[PDB]
Amino acid sequence: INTAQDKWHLLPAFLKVKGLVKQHLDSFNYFVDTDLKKIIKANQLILSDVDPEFYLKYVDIRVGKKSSSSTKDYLTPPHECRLRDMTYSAPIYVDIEYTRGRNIIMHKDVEIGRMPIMLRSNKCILYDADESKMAKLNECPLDPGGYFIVNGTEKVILVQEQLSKNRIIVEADEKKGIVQASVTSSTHERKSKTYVITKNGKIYLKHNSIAEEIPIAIVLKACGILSDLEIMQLVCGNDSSYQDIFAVNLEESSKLDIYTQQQALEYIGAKVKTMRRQKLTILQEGIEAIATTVIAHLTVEALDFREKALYIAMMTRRVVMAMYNPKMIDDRDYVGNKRLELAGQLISLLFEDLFKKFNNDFKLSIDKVLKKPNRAMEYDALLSINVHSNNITSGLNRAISTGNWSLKRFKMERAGVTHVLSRLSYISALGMMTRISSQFEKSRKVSGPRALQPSQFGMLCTADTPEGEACGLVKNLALMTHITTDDEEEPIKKLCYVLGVEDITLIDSASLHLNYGVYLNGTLIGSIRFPTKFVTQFRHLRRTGKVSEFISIYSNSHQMAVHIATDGGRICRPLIIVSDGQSRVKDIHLRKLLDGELDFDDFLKLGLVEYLDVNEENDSYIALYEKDIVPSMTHLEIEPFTILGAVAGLIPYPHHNQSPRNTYQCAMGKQAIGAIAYNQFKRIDTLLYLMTYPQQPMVKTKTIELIDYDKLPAGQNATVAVMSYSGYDIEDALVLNKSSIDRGFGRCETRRKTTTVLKRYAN
Amino acid sequence: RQNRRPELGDKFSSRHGQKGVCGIIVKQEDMPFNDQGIVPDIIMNPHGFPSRMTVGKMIELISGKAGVLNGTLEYGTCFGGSKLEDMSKILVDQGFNYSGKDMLYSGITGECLQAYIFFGPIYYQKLKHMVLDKMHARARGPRAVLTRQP
Amino acid sequence: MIVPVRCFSCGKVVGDKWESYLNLLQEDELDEGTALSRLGLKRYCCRRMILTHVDLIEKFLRYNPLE
Amino acid sequence: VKPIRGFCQRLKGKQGRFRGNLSGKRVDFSGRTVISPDPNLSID
Amino acid sequence: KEAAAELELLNADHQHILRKLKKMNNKPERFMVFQLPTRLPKVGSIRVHKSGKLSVKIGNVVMDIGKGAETTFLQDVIALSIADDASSAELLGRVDGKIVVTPQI
Amino acid sequence: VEIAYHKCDELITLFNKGELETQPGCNEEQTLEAKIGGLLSKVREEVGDVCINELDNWNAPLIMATCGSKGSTLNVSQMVAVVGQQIISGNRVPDGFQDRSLPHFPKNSKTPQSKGFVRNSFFSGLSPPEFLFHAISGREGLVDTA
Amino acid sequence: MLSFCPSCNNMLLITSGDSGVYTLACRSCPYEFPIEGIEIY
Amino acid sequence: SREATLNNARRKLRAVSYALHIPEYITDAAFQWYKLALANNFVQGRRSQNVIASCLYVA
Amino acid sequence: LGVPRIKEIINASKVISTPIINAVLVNDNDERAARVVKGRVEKTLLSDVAFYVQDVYKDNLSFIQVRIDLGTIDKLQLELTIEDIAVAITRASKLKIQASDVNIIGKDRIAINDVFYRMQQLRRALPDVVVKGLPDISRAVINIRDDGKRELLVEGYGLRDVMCTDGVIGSRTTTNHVLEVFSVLGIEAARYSIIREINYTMSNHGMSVDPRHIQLLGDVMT
Amino acid sequence: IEEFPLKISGEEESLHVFQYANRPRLVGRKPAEHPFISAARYKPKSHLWEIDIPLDEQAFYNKDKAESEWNGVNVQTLKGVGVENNGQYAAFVKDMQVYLVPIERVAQLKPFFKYIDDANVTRKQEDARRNPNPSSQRAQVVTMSVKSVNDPSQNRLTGSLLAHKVADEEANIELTWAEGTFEQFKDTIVKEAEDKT
Ligand SMILES: [Zn+2]
Ligand SMILES: [Zn+2]
Repeated sequence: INTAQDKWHLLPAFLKVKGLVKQHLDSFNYFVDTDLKKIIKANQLILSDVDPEFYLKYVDIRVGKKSSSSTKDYLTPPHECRLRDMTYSAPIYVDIEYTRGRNIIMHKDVEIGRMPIMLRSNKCILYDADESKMAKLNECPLDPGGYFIVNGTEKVILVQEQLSKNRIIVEADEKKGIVQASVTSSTHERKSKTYVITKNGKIYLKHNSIAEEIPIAIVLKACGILSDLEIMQLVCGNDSSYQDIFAVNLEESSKLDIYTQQQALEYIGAKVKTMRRQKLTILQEGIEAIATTVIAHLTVEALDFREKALYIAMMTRRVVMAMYNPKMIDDRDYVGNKRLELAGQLISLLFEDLFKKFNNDFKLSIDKVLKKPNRAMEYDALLSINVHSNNITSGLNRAISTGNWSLKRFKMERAGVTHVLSRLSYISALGMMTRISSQFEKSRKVSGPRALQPSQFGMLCTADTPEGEACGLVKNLALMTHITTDDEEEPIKKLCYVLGVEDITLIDSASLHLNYGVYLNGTLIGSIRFPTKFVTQFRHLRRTGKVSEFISIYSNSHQMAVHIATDGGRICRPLIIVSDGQSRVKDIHLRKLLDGELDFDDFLKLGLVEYLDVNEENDSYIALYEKDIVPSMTHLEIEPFTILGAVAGLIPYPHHNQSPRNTYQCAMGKQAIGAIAYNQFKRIDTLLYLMTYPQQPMVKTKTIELIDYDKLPAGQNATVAVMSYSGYDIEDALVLNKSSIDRGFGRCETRRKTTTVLKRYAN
Repeated sequence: RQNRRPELGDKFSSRHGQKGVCGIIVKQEDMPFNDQGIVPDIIMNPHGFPSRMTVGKMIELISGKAGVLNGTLEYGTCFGGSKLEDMSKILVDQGFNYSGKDMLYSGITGECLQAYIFFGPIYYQKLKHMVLDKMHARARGPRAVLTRQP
Repeated sequence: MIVPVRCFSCGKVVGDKWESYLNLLQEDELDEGTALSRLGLKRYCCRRMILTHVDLIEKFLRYNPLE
Repeated sequence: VKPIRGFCQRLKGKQGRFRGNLSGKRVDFSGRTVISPDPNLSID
Repeated sequence: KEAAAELELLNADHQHILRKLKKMNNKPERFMVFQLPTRLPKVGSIRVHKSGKLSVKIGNVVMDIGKGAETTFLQDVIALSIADDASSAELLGRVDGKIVVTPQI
Repeated sequence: VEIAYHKCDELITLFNKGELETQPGCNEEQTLEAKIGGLLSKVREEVGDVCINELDNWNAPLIMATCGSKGSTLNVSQMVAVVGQQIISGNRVPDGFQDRSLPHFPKNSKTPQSKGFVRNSFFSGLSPPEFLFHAISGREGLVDTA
Repeated sequence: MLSFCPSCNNMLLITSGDSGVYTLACRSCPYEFPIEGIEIY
Repeated sequence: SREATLNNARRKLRAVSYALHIPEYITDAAFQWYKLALANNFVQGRRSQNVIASCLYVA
Repeated sequence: LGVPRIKEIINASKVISTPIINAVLVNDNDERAARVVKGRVEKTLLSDVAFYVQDVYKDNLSFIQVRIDLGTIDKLQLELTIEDIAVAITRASKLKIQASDVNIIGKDRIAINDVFYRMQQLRRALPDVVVKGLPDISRAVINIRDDGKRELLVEGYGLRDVMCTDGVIGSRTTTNHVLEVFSVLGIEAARYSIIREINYTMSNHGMSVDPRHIQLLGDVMT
Repeated sequence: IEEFPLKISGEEESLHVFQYANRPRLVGRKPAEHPFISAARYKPKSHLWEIDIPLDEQAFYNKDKAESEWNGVNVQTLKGVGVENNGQYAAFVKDMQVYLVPIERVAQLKPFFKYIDDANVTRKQEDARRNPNPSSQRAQVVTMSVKSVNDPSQNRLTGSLLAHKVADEEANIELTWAEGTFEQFKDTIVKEAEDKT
């Protein structure tokens, strides 16, 4: 048997527990388990103008349950629903009150519209079926899922990638644009950050609802703690090499003679427009306080305006380091400065606006009814929900069958969200999923967001990109991956307060710039000393302690800080933890694994593997093989072939090629004909090329054994003589064989459908 | 559905990274056979190997030959798999050449080939570029309502 | 799907080559290659179909809703 | 699509009556097919 | 040399906090500002082990030794103790040294 | 390659313990990179020269190289002899991380096989950082062409 | 000067000495001195 | 003018149509029936619920 | 050298990224002479010349001292005529405040000139002025031609003061401009430059064409 | 080897700290400040804690130090807000022990302006004095403007600025201490007589 040299059976256990395609299934299950029940509590009170007694109140909402009978008693079967030109759906069920009688309140439990559910999820038929329900349901038990049939065809929500949200990204230009930009979100405000520099020292806060400019020396002195000495001491450093450059724009608080009483609010907001109504709501403090709090930061800061002060104070500490230190820039291509949204977040942002556009029209109907001296509305409140129930269903189908999501609270138009599901091959159906689309789609920029970065070892595939105009923008994602979801950042911060930090209530000194100060994804907690012991304690707590389970900590020595990332969207990859002498194979762990027990989601409990891809590994050192260990390491790599994706995973010996041919072949590997599914002869497709006599790959890559590509191949095997024959062999010019092609070599089946629905007219 | 016989003009690409469109179809026996007499199916360009810089296909023919010889479906994943040192030992232990080469006999004249020719199986996938789906024509036909052009 | 009656490159028949291979793999077990050596395979392009070719027609005939 | 087209988007470029309908126009009597090599023809 | 920095900085901090704890605090008006984290399961019983390994915690509950907090500027003193009827304050005075309890696992 | 890595090890450790000087260019860490690139291109030139000197008769890469077909003698050296010093933006690969490039390389990486020097041929099998570096060079060349 | 003025904690500015001796003071702060030569680096 | 009244009638007929679970062609059939009836000046000044319900009932 | 170079020549852009002024000298690197040309026409880093900027407050409307470094400029001797520093300061505005009354006293104590704001403007504006050379010139690198002659390149835009400077001969100045060359040497020299620089930026990558096409490209825009 | 006892015995809870952001630690590396003699006045349930400190006589009788012209400045002030923390404690060192008084209450302060803080509003009110723009609308001023509760149109202030609004409603004058030694020292030890581990 194996002693320590296997290092391979962690990937089939990972594929058995979690699976390859889980960027849609897990996110949609978390959506319908938590967020669909959570966001309705933010909109439950529907009080009207006329007759101030009427209300509804949402207490429960669930999808496709019907908690007296079974789930739907049909829950219309998926392959049948694809041929019927119906959308695959399961309805909503809610529980609400009324004000029916003079002393009677009903609790009628109604439904509101339909809703599509992607395949292989929790609320579906095809969950946990194995060749019996699969045979009665007449569909192939190998499809990746993550899609749902809407109006006959099926659509796939692509995994959208954007930049980070609560970070401070550095930009640069030709010695004028040293803008230290950002974004922010309190779930309803982004609008800008625009921290641009015009004159040296003058890095005025810009905004679109402001006339000209606001200096830093009045922001940090008005909505920050005021000393006119800490602005030289707390925010820039102690040695004179930075303060001699920061000497400009420190006398501007003395030039205009502001000197905060209330005029340091009056000067920073006498130029803001449109004060929300005709009341003239400033009252010399109000619009200034609310413009400090809600339109420029993510913290409500009800009493202490010092945390935002330290956030801007550490934001302006980098632009001085972007000036004295000769132009080091955290560019917006690194994966740690990159978070991607999934299908659940996009469908949640659709649903939270379409529920508002439902509720406003239902309240309009309530106000339309309550306007006559008739008896009060008993049963028309019980009724008249299945009259705007075709506003959630029709909109929820239209926005996923077209791909243009008009929202009336974020003011964006997102085009090209989904795509019709190409079934050229099983590799096509696997590789169109697990795709990272982008925002930089059509822009001719060289060596920007087109060249791949070295932070892609195991994160994304380094050879999967279609050639053409979209080269470096729609790259796919690797095998051993996981995407973090966010539970809550508050018990994490309180546990950091337990583990020996101080707060930002007592920390103003010249000793702010000692050893690394701890953060929580864009919020400073304390400038603590002894950084290696804190990282060691949290290193032990992430394996042994109670609740961390998705946290990346990393010490950055150049900007002298340590961060804690806990937001959802970053990628992961498993890796084996080592402690100074050895790995964690130890002849008994993998033996218990392949004996038939102790599978994945237990090696994290014991401490074997731990999936992570943030710049935690930048504060680490990962080995390659077993015979490479040095007694100063942190971790090692499980398999080296996890860097190539699934579409790059059928190439026989890929490392014996140059990279453009691997890129070309992985681009055109999701294009060949094949043996798409088991219901190949029982389905009706608009464009379906089929292989007549498919054969196995003669040589098997150790990734296509796992994705069942050996079961469902996409080609044909043939012996071939490499020679220059008959002059028809010039430049990729093959020459075939009659009476060898006549025996069924490469025979094709092209299937096109032609549906003409006969309709009866309105005449 | 129509059962398209793969005609001349159709794309045939290897899985390893070289594309290809067929040039002519050979009847049965104008392609060079061997001592066992196995006529190969396709013939690739030797010029497609250097400037495209592919040497793993040249290992793929040997690995496919030993996989179809010894029975076992062989490896060839990234950075590991079945090596070549034992592979040449298997090829020379059965009785074949240690490099995949073979002496072949020419079709149009019957004598031997002056240089050796190596041949073995490659997984060949066919693409969605049938010549019936890409042929185009034009006559004095339909014109637009806006410029009276096709 | 179904194994072809004759192989592509050569012309030797491949009938009584598949069921006599799975019958020999289930009962009277051999490793992988002595099976073909005792069944009568000599040329190694006649051996790239019985060794190859996952059976798809046994998975296609599963889908019959009480036919 | 919410720009309307007047007598400037029909003359603007790459789809108008200057750069794809007048200078480069879709001609008649053509055909488009992939190419296979053949040495045995002369170079004419 | 982060383990070495841990070693010499903890040795210097332990010797400094042992020297400072046993001088000028018998009876002047001299204080000390602790921190102790939440979720405590006290007798105190704060033991001291020799050879520089100051095992400074309680030995009734789990031992999670650690100290050495930041020395900071801008003197922060309790300095008073009041109530609300018409109340007055107290002399407390002269906070000098900062010390927290960093728990180990 | 061993004496080249030894010479580069002294050439970097005489800056680790001492200092380096240069007249025409900048102060530091650019003429260092230029000298490493030159002393590793000399390796490729010499090993390709002894490869084409050693190479067989009727050798079909040498047949195409002596005739002007697909691939020059540089391509034959990349086949057999060695592959080295991929070209991105006129220099070696930059920092993909803070202070280094990959997790398999130590911090303050300023040595060969730390900042983008492949050492294996296409026959011998490439290292996974070397495969990543060749992927860097291939995608950069392809998007530059586009 | 980049002053350090105790008892008021504000930056000092050397304006005109109000029709007479060239003095230095702060804005509404009692900490001041006459000139003795500036401490410029 | 009259087109705004027919737009309000089309919205009310859309409401009763999607509430009573009828297909989309019979909505346009009831719309052209209501247009012909309003061209014949059949009713005026109702609460229009009974009118739209009667037109959708006969369609 | 690439396609932005042939893109930027053919449209005759008013600004240009890093041009060179290949000036030819008379003497070689013997001990001082070519280093004088290397030091004169480029830039004066006055942050190294001053060593600090100091004033003292004793009298009303005090003055700001500037210290010269004679031992530092006894390596690159160009303008040891320290009244020339004073007349370069009386080059009038240069920072929107005139420094005219800068009357120097012995041992190099220049007496330059609310009050503190115009003082700190001169504090953070004085290490930006130049005492010799064009302000449109960054630096210069001297090269070695194979015969033995030294040919220094100049990153700049002038081509009038580097031609006016004694020590270099005004025979050949191989530059990258196509519009400033027109402005300082007329029509035919600019068209010879546009048929020469296209040929120079294209033959460096092989791909050599018949230069009569280059002449026909140069004639149809000049 | 050496055991120290510590016991929680805090039941007073009003001992807020004050981070004096004017005084460096041991100015000139010699302890010569002793600056804590001052007075104060507080504000309940709004967390202001202003403190005024007396003057030394360096050079004033200067005109620019009270206003642009005059208020007659006689005292410096300082004020700062701050939310209370959770976990910190004090200590007593009674000859061999540690007592661990709870602190639990933090509010940092900054130097607050002493007579400019009414001067700018006073000058704008004096400029707004005797102006003819308040015409006869001041006679018919009615307080009949009672509004309904915020039905789904736009809302009130509602707690977002309540800590910003409550800064002028009430203020308490809390006197100096100047003699307090017995109360928070001996009663703490008397509490240990009834604690008994
Ligand atoms: Zn055969
Ligand atoms: Zn002052």
